[PDB]
Amino acid sequence: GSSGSSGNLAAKVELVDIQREGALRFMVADDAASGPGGTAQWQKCRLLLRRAVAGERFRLEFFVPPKASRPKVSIPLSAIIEVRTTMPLEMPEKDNTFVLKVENGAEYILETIDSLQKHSWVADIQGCVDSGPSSG
Repeated sequence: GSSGSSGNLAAKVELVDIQREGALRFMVADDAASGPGGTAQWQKCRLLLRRAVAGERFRLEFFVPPKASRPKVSIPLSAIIEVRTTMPLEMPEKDNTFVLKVENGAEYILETIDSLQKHSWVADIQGCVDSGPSSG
């Protein structure tokens, strides 16, 4: 007698749940024609990468502002289907920027301190999205 079919996943890992956390700017590729336009769409937010519970492996949180008690654009790590590290023609191809393609056809352009932080992040996310098991 049992229910769930999850399995026995026990790891004595001696590491921290939070993979990576930092305060960087984020933006979504869209019309954004909500006015005249000008100021750098770049918005202040805090990126917090932590493992999720109740199934979900991980979940990305975009605290906007980064001082808010709760995340504004809290997206699950499951939504991410592909992370493009390329840049458009209107972008100077910053060394500290990356795109996040979710399952809802939405790209989130983020900008970290330097090419050092950026790359890292791409690893914290990709390392989770992929790591996740095939089923359940």
